[PDB]
Amino acid sequence: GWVPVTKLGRLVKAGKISSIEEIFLHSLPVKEFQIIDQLLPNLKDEVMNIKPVQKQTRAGQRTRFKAVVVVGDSNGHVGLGIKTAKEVAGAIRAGIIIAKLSVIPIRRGYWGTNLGQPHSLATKTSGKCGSVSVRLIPAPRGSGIVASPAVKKLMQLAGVEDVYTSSTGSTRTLENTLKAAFVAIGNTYGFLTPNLWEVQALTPSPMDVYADYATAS
RNA sequence: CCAGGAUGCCUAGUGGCAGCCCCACAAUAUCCAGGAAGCCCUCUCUGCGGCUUUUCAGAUUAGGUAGUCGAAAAACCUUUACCUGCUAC
Repeated sequence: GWVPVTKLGRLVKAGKISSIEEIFLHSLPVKEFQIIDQLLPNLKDEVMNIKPVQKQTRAGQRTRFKAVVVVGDSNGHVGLGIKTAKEVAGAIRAGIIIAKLSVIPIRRGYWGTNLGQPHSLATKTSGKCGSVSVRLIPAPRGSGIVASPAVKKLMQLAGVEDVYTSSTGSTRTLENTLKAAFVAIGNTYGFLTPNLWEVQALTPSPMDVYADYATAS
């Protein structure tokens, strides 16, 4: 049971978009969820927490469940998904889906000197959500994920192997903290370096190129 | 709770089948505006609700606190107010 809406989805189904890298390059929206799955088979989905959450009513209260989910692998991709529904499993599923939709790349750079493969962040990057500022400072090697538990988990999911944090403001608003972390991660690709001064060609997108295969008949 | 005594226009009425034969409408004042039962009240013929109580309890309820109700001897004519009770795959 597949069947896509979204030109992009159709393209993916056809098999002309190879990896999510291309998508990232052409900042293409992924409203459908299955595409991500197709691209990346190694999605580890981990539920961070579930707040019960209550609207107050003329009689009693409306218990729903704000399930927070973090999704990753070890390649340099993460997703953060928040949903609040009444059935818990359903809510969790929704959260997972959201995370998948989000899934966003991470620029993993070098501590200091290249030598081996990169598993820290490139630059000192930070995020913000409400009153949580998660600041991720790049570590040295072997020094680990120095972070709040949730944050650490997120880092692990991403495939950041070593990193320092400085989570400030009310970190115990766990969801908020997670969001902040995600934002910070995103900011990695966005922070210009002297490595990317050099000018790129601007490639044509798959949406432009494979336009006949995309869209309905 | 009470009633009219008389200075008077009253007026021998006007209406509706006046006709005597019933209906309704028309006669200022009134001088008194006065009498009877009840009348602020205090001792009696010396009443039944107080005085404490001690016994308990009915209970009052979701639980409890403080009061209140019921059966036994001594002068005097409310069953309510208020505290304390519950959470994820």
